[PDB]
Amino acid sequence: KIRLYQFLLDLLRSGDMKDSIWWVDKDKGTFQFSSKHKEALAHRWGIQKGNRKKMTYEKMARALRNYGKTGEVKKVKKKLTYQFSGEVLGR
DNA sequence: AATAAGCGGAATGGGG
DNA sequence: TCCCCATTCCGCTTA
Ligand code: NA
Repeated sequence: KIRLYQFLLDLLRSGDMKDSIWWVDKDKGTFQFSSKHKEALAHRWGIQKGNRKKMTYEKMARALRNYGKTGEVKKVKKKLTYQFSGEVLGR
């Protein structure tokens, strides 16, 4: 099954949900969610995963925080903004 | 207050 | 057994 960080990277590459997520500085790998349209993206993640409950941005961001220590995604000190690692971007 | 983002400990669930 | 990779729940903090 696809990992959350890969799902997000794939969306940014395809542009399928441009009103929910976008690059801020693509060369640096920083990206940001839409305040008003992030829940539709979270819903999509849960449906793709086949999860029992409806996915919310809160639960998706809880999973995102677990990447902080391994490094695939880190929180940036800007509203709704995160950053992929060089390793993730290179693959 | 209302609204919202951000946090993580802990319990629980996936699929090896 | 016991790690993988989350998901779900809850209470708290910060803006
Ligand atoms: Na967030």
